[PDB]
Amino acid sequence: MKTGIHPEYRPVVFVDTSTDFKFLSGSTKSSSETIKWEDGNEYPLLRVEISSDSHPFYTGKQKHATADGRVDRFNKKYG
Amino acid sequence: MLVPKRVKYRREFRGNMRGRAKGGTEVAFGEYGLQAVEASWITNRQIEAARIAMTRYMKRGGKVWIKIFPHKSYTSKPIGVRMGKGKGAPEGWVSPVKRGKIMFEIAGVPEDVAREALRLAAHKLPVKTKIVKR
Amino acid sequence: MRVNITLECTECGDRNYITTKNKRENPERIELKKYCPRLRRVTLHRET
Amino acid sequence: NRLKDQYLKEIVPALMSKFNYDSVMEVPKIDKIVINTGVGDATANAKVLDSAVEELALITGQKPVITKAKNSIAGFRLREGMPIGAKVTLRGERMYDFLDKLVTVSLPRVRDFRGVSKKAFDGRGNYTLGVREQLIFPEIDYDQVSKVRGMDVVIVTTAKSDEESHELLTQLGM
Amino acid sequence: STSNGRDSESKRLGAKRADGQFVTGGSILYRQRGTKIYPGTNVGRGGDDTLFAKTDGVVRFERMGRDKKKVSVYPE
Amino acid sequence: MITKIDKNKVRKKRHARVRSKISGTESRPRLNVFRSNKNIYAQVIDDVNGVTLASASNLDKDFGSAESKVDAASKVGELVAKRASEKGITSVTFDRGGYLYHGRVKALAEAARENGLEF
RNA sequence: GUCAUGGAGGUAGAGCACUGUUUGGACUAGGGGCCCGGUUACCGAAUUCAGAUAAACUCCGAAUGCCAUGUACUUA
RNA sequence: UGGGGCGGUCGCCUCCUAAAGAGUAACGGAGGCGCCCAAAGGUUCCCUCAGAAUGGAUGGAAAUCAUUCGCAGAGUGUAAA
RNA sequence: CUGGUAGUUAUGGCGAGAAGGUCACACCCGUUCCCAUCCCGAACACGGUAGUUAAGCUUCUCUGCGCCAAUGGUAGUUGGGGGCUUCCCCCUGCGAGAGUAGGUCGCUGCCGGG
Ligand SMILES: [Mg+2]
Ligand SMILES: [Mg+2]
Ligand SMILES: [Mg+2]
Ligand SMILES: [Mg+2]
Ligand SMILES: [Mg+2]
Ligand SMILES: [Mg+2]
Ligand SMILES: [Mg+2]
Ligand SMILES: [Mg+2]
Ligand SMILES: [Mg+2]
Ligand SMILES: [Zn+2]
Repeated sequence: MKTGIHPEYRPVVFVDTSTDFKFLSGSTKSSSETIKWEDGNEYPLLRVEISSDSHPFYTGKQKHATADGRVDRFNKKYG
Repeated sequence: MLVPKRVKYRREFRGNMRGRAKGGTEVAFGEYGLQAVEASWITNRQIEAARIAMTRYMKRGGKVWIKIFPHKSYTSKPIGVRMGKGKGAPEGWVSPVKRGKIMFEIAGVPEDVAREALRLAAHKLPVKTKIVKR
Repeated sequence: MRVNITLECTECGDRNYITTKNKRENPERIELKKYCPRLRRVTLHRET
Repeated sequence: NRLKDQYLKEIVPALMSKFNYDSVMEVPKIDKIVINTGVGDATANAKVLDSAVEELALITGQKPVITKAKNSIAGFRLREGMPIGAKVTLRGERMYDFLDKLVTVSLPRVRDFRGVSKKAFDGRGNYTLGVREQLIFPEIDYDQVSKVRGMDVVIVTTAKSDEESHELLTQLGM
Repeated sequence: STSNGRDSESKRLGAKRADGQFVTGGSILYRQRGTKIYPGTNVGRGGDDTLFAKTDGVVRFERMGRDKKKVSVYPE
Repeated sequence: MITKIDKNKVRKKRHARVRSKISGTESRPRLNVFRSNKNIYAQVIDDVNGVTLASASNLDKDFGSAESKVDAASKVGELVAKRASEKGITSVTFDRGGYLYHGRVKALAEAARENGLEF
């Protein structure tokens, strides 16, 4: 580990604002925050968008949409 | 006419034709052969003429194998030119054939037509030959 | 381009060695520590 | 850090009584992660290369080493020794933490998130992923982005064939 | 006419001492480009790849493994 | 799937690179060193006859040294120095063995030099 | 001069293991057509089976000639 | 100088001729030189090439990475050995 | 029995299959320290023994690739003598290349432990 030629890599605690999903994995970005978790992990409380707990392929997303029947729609629309 | 597509060197020594054929003494592909009895240079023009005569007689049935190729090239000088001042310019291609070499093979035809086609071809070559079987 | 050069002792002023260099990549005077016969020790020789 | 713990505490018994391995060290693991970028367009302008270099250094934690061309292909207006590309090699704690971040928060950012390819195996147990958008990784920001450009994260595993690598990756969470 | 016509002069390469001959130190034993014969015991390789005797003795052209040769000098 | 190379084979290659210049004789035998994870070994060899004049290791009769496995190297060096001096050996060449002259090998070499062995 | 012993050196011959030249067969990754990507033979690069060729090719390799040693036998 | 002239050549290096030591001619068959490098020299330490196959790309047959095969099919400032 | 270190043209290599062990050797665990990566404790170096023979290693079987290699015959050829001289024949001595019978999964020396 050569010194003086690497960017800082202080630990950080992740938090998912979508569903309050705590996560711990150190990251390079400081993000200017402070929060301690899991018996002491004082580090930035890095906010983030949806994590793997809500994504379609990374989670159990059910529909988020609907389907079509066309001939069913033709029968429903026409009557 | 068979001519190599590329040559490393344009001019070549003439060589010699001592001894028996190094390889090709035995017929392998067809079942009738035309074997050289003495040694001579065979040019590509003679090979083409012999092949044409051989094929035309068979009515383009059967198969023909040519077991020689004109690798070597020979040069020549014009008339009125003295000796000296370099080597001549290449003119043709030859295949030095040693005695015992088989240079034509025929398959797929009976005795009569094969023998007659080989006899017809042998009259276009400057070398005494004989007909052999497998 | 490539020229002949002479190296003289700084202490003595005796041209002790000759060599070659490229005027383009080495436009400066060449410094080399060679052995001076007169003083019988290594001195610093500079190109004239 | 934790992902290694769950790997060696739960995934290891699963591979044990799923593949019937003879001894312990026959179970496959992840050896190294190597990330590559290409700056072949930086033949004239040598500064976009540098920008990508600090991008990689920021995104991983270790400065990349600039790679030099091994040939002088005239079709790509190239000469030997021209600096093309960069690479960061992760081995140990950094590897596990980076893979955890990639799988839990980086992948759920692609514009069309339908699932990673199931046929991206070299045939001998190594997986190559091909993300091609800059801030798929949450760390870098949109304002700092100067040129959208892709990346090549490569995962090298000790498994001897494709399928057991597939189950190892699924166990990890790919 | 005749764009050719140039050749160098021959360099008299080869072997200068025979096997089993008594040889004085410092005398050439084989002139050659590259390394056709490697230096064995008590012989040395020169600047232009010649081999010379480093002591008085008897020349012996010996053989290394499958496809190499070496020459050595043994004091009597 | 990664080929984890055997370090001992490349060590053999480096040792062969070293040995192209070092070859102990009757007058000036060769001091050879082999290093394992546990411990260290040393031997004195002449290559004209291919016999070991003297030897030492970490598994000797007393072999009393345990602090950081480098004082063990110093003890081995001094012990082999004494044994070789008893047989009448005083001038040797130190065969590196393919390692680097940095750690345990360096300590053993200095310990050997501290006694009546001339390198 | 001959005999015994030891060497260096790639010619004749042969061979295809490298480099060029080259024939037939199977597959040819393809190109162009007759086409609805197939049909491909009109050419098909690499691979392979078999068969050839070389002053400036060599995995091999003589007979002689050459350099030495001898205390061998003759001879100037 | 296969008469002289016209044309070409004149010094040095490498290969074939050259007949398995050295040497060996022709207006015989092929090529190079009249430099370059302040590191492209010295020493110590370390390691290994061309090409192909598969995996993903901005980027394609060919740019940069990953695994495998790989006795030299590379390289060795420059002509050949 | 094993570890280390040499000699010998692969009959010693390559490949396939099986077994064994922390006594040795290994893989292995860690980076505070000496030391190190054009980045990476991967390697080099240092510090230890939790686990395992999966790999190296070690032993055992083979002819699959490779390597070695006869006898006989043939090509060629020093010396002598002839033809119908692009070349050919006879006598004496020497004598290959390819192919094959067959062999090969090594053989010896020293040091320390068991
Ligand atoms: Mg010459
Ligand atoms: Mg020199
Ligand atoms: Mg010189
Ligand atoms: Mg011949
Ligand atoms: Mg000669
Ligand atoms: Mg001769
Ligand atoms: Mg000229
Ligand atoms: Mg150089
Ligand atoms: Mg034989
Ligand atoms: Zn002076």
